[PDB]
Amino acid sequence: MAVTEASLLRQCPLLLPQNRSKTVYEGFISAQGRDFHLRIVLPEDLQLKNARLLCSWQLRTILSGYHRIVQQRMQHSPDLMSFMMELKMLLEVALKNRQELYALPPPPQFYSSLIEEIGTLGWDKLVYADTCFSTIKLKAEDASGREHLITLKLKAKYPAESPDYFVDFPVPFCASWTPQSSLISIYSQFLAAIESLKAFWDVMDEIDEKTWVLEPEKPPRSATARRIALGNNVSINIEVDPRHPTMLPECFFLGADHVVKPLGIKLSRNIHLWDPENSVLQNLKDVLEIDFPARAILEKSDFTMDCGICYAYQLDGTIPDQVCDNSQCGQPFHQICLYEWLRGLLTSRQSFNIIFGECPYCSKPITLKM
Amino acid sequence: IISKSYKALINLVQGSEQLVEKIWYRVIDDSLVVGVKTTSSLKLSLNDVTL
Amino acid sequence: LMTCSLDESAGQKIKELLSGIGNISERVSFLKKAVDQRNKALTS
Ligand SMILES: [Zn+2]
Ligand SMILES: [Zn+2]
Repeated sequence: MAVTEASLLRQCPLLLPQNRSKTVYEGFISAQGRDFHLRIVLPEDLQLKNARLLCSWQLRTILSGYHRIVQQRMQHSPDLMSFMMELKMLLEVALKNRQELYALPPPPQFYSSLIEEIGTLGWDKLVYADTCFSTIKLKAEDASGREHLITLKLKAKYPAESPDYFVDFPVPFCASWTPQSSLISIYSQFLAAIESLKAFWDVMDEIDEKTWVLEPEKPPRSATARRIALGNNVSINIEVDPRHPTMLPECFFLGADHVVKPLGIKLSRNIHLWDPENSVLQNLKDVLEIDFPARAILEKSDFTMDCGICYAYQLDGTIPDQVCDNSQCGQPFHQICLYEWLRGLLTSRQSFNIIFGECPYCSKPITLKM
Repeated sequence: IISKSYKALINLVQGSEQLVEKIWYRVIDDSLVVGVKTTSSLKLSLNDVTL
Repeated sequence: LMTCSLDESAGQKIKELLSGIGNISERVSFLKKAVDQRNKALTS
């Protein structure tokens, strides 16, 4: 209403005039499904310039460092109405900042229905449930016999809204959540995603066993790229299509430009002799007419395969890739290091987005293409 | 809260002595009959009581 | 006095805690409704 006869009641139901002259209000105020005590004494006239506002010690806790704000609000505010509008708006603010005190579940729906749906799955599956029961984690197997996990995060109403589903594998996971759908629904969807990659995981596990994988180290299930090493100081980075894994991947070569040339040239000759009946490795060995070494890691445990400018591996994602076109140096470097070296020196001469210069260690012509 | 906030209503309107001893009720045929005895307090020579 | 140095069965225990959740949540709903009572009695 316009008047605070009716607008006071309509906005603050729980404010009851004790004294005849409507001068002491008392009782409660509502606030985010939370009612609180209040005892708000006015002077002999209706003036908020002078007013006593006493509280619950619970209310003093929630009006922490707004004691002055509300003291301002009392002296500058016209009516008691407007004061209460502000004191509500203000509580809502205080509590939404302190938003780490809230959230009781509905026990008749939740705890049981969750025990029911996990019974629907089976008890062998569950690996983790948080003491808030908010997170759980579940297990599935591939036809290969590989463990694939799924993390769920649950809301106050699990069956109503979608649970947040987190899972490693690289193609984006889609869960058709209805309020009728359950843990078993999303579990079947999870098995469907596992099998679409079933050939893909086998091709990747095959590469990871038989070849010197370099540049994912303990790869997740999310990795589609696999930097394999071959001989020493040349590498091949391999991105595979997860739906056609046995099929020909986009592959290319890092290292010394005199070593990469015949390999690229023989890949171009023999790329038609790729066949998706064999594995990725059993096609690459006959395409490039090579073998792969089995973890030159343990014998070459310190060959200093570090930048030899900055002496670190892993500068900001980058790898030692740029090398010397020389048998006697073979020293790897980084894009950033070799560029900040060859630009700094006099001798260095740049064509467009290339710098020709001298290798730091051996002073032979080395080329950098940004 | 309610107990006090109500109690205040009574203080609006007022601001001890049992005037009426006791209440009983019988029934003749179709005919509810509530009744009450007084205390020496409520004089009907001076006051006009209804029920 | 004591000194502390610091650093089937599940079948039935699931059910017993579920009975507690039933009992507890039932009386939670009961106290919620006594709250709506008091709240109206207060409004009017
Ligand atoms: Zn470097
Ligand atoms: Zn060199």
